[PDB]
Amino acid sequence: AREAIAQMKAAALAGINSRLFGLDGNISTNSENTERHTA
Amino acid sequence: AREAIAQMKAAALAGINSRLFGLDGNISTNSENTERHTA
Repeated sequence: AREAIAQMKAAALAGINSRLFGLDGNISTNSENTERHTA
Repeated sequence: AREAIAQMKAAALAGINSRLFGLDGNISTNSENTERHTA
């Protein structure tokens, strides 16, 4: 049975790419403006 | 789910330009006259 177990564990895991990062929360698509308006 | 949440938050915010200023109240299109009239 020691063989058959390892065959199961290996058969049920393939293609799963770990990729320890998820996604970052910090977005900056465009920097902050910091300018004014007048008439 | 930790991935899917961040995808939502990033998908629902794009193009919004912060622009921390609104508009100024002080207008001066033409300076104050301070002159008189007579006959």
